[PDB]
Amino acid sequence: ASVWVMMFVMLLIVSAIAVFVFEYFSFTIGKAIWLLWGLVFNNSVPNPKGTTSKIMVSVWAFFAVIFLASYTANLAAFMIQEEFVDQVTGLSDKKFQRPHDYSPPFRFGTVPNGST
Amino acid sequence: NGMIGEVVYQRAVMAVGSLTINEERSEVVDFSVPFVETGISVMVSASVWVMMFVMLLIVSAIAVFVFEYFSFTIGKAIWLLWGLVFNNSVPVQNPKGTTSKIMVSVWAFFAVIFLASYTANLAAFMIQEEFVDQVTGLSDKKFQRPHDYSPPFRFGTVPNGSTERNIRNNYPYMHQYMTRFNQRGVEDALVSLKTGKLDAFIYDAAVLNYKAGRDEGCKLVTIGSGYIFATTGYGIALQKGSPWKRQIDLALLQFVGDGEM
Amino acid sequence: GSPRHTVPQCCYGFCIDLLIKLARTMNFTYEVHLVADGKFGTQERVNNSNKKEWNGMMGELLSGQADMIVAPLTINNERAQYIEFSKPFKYQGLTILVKKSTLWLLVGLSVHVVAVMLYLLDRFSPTLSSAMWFSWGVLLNFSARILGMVWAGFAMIIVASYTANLAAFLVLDRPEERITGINDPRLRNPSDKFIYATVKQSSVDIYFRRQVELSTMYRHMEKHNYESAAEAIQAVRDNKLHAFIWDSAVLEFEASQKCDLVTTGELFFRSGFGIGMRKDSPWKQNVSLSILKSHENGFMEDLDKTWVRYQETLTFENMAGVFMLVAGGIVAGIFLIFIEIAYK
Amino acid sequence: IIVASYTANLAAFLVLDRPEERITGINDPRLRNPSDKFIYATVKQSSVDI
Amino acid sequence: EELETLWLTGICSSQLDIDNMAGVFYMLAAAMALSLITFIW
Ligand SMILES: *[C@@H]1O[C@H](CO)[C@@H](O[C@@H]2O[C@H](CO)[C@@H](O)[C@H](O)[C@H]2NC(C)=O)[C@H](O)[C@H]1NC(C)=O
Ligand SMILES: *[C@@H]1O[C@H](CO)[C@@H](O[C@@H]2O[C@H](CO)[C@@H](O)[C@H](O)[C@H]2NC(C)=O)[C@H](O)[C@H]1NC(C)=O
Ligand SMILES: *[C@@H]1O[C@H](CO)[C@@H](O)[C@H](O)[C@H]1NC(C)=O
Ligand SMILES: *[C@@H]1O[C@H](CO)[C@@H](O)[C@H](O)[C@H]1NC(C)=O
Ligand SMILES: *[C@@H]1O[C@H](CO)[C@@H](O)[C@H](O)[C@H]1NC(C)=O
Repeated sequence: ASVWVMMFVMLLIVSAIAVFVFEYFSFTIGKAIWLLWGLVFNNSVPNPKGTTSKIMVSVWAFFAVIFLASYTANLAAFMIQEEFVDQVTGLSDKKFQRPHDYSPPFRFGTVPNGST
Repeated sequence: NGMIGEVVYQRAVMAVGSLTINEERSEVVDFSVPFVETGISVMVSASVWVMMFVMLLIVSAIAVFVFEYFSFTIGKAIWLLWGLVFNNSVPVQNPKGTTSKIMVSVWAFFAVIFLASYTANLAAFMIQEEFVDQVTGLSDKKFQRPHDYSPPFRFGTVPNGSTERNIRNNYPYMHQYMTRFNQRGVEDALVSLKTGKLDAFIYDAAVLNYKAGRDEGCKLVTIGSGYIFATTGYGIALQKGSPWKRQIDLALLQFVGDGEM
Repeated sequence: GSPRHTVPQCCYGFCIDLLIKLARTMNFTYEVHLVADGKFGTQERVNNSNKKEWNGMMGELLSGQADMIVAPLTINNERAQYIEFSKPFKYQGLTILVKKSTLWLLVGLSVHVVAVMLYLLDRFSPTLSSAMWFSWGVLLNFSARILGMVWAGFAMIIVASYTANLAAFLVLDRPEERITGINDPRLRNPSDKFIYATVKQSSVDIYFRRQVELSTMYRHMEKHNYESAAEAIQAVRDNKLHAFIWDSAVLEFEASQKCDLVTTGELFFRSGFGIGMRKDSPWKQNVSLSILKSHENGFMEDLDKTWVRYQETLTFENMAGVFMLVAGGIVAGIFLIFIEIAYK
Repeated sequence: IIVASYTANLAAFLVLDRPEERITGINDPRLRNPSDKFIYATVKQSSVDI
Repeated sequence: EELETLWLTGICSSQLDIDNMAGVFYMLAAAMALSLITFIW
């Protein structure tokens, strides 16, 4: 939840530094967000020229490399996780009231002449 | 001396405990059938790139042909093609040819799944954990002279042991090099192997297998399973002419032949 | 097949050279012959007089026609009750011989529809083939650019999930072609799928007949008893068998012969094989001392150097068909480039 | 190839080789022959000791 | 416990990404909703 928030805050910081680059030394004033979040995913969508901008894009791009490495780590951690679904929780199930409550009419019995 | 002096001089009846078996011990008494397999041991611490090159030349030739149909990518398509092999967004040349764009896009998807297969290769090499073996056995090139290597290593045996007799009947020069490398205690040799006061140690196999099976961290590594070793067994020593040998042999064959052993 | 056709031929190998070493050691000549069957010998009731008798090498040795069973004979309790034994030369255990998308099309239809309404958004915003080839560059790698960069994020996260689940498909979910010994629960209660068998009238059958806790395996191998182990090798090479209980080093030598032959993990019943002998005889003490002399030196290692010690990623798993598909797609696209020649 | 090996050994360092925080019962061989590290005990004069 | 080991056997895939792709569909629906907002300006 806060990951997109802190990336949004640092993205606005990076865009403000690019605006400062335009204030000192072309059309990438508000377009720094475009080429910035495009070079996060390494898309090669049709160029950094400012030295401050090149160093900042290099630092943020290495951060994006380790971020996608951490996301592959998250994918592997979800890959280790395997679960199973359970409908009936026990004797306090809502299925044990009326089978008309649920849309498939189900069925369950026991063995005859039993103590159960 | 010891159990041989107790059994041969008839101060006892039989030796049930552990005892190595060699020629003169089988001469003085009558061993039973062997039941456990306990030997000796030593304790220590192509065309892929070719066919990629072939289809790389095919793709470059088709791209150069379509560029000759329809501004410098005749001799310079190699850098674009082999840079989009590695898929790192290197600024090379603006793609204008339709055949070039489609064929290099298919080649780039092939390169993406190729680098995925290379990460799979790295993961498969990581799962296969190596277990290196410096000394193969008693026929090692290290076991001729430690002056052949620049650090002179050291190894010894247990004193007054039958392993020493087996060495002196196999290689007396090995006993000559072991004479400067003698020791006393089995636990002392274990501490010498752990702390680093000894490189290797020659002992029996199954006792070192049990000690390695309970060792903290399993730092010391055994060598094989007795392949370049003696690989003998342990029996029960009885005196010559004892009538109890057949019943003990039947009891041992009963104990082995039901999984109770 | 062949009732009575017995010829002299040439025999060699492990125990032959062992007997040559014994003849070099002691003061005797010899006479090598074979056994009439391919069986060790089991105790079975003969149909007349209700008496258990033997056969095979035990039936020929006790009849006086033979003198010394020089063979890897299975040492157990029943054989030692009748004859005497020597020191075992072979020491080995037991082992088992075995033999060793649509969602992408949905994402393609999705990126086609994404490209379609991005072209529509280019149309409504105050050209054609430029945006086409731009989408061709985007899907594989000013209001439309925002949806393009969001979809580029979608493209990277989808190919990252594709890398993750292809690694999941190639690492974890692997079919266990191995058995891991007797402790496989599918072989405890067998069926017509996992075919495990043994040699007909073998000592392993008697050893499992004493083990009354696995009698279901005793009732399962009786339907597939083979005469010789070479028949089992021929049947498992032709994929008719699935498992075979046999000794360790023989199957290791056959794995050195044929690389597809794989042994199992469990090493149980670590027993020994010796030389079949007669009763109390002057060829007992001298011969056992000669065997122990062969044990103490490196002559066992020499016999390993004769036969035992001597033996005899790839990145082509599923991308060879994709390689052929890339080549065929290029050849098929050449015709569309001919259409582009005829168009311009 | 450097960044591929970096991704490979970071995934190697974080996925597989996890230190064993669990013991899985009495069948741990380090608890068969303990030391001063694995400190395990019970209530004094308990029926578990019996 | 030995008899339970003798007479009981205590035991214990495919690709599926419907939750992640469902989030993909939800976020692209949010993206086209934002484009439908920005259509009037
Ligand atoms: C449950 O037990 C009873 C026997 O007590 C069986 O139910 C019926 O019992 C009467 C009286 O003995 C017999 O005349 C019927 O023939 C029985 N029915 C059947 C199905 O045989 C019944 O066998 C038992 N439960 C079941 C279904 O096996
Ligand atoms: C190993 O055997 C030797 C004898 O071959 C032992 O040496 C002597 O043992 C007697 C035992 O009473 C001592 O009184 C002598 O003093 C020993 N001789 C020397 C030179 O010390 C030796 O003790 C045995 N023990 C070892 C080292 O394994
Ligand atoms: C072995 O026995 C034969 C019997 O004729 C005898 O001639 C020979 O001297 C003996 N010695 C050897 C060669 O072992
Ligand atoms: C073999 O002998 C057994 C003895 O019980 C008998 O049951 C069986 O029928 C005999 N087999 C023959 C002669 O077919
Ligand atoms: C070997 O045989 C001879 C008789 O031929 C006998 O005297 C001796 O005790 C036996 N034992 C040895 C030395 O192997």
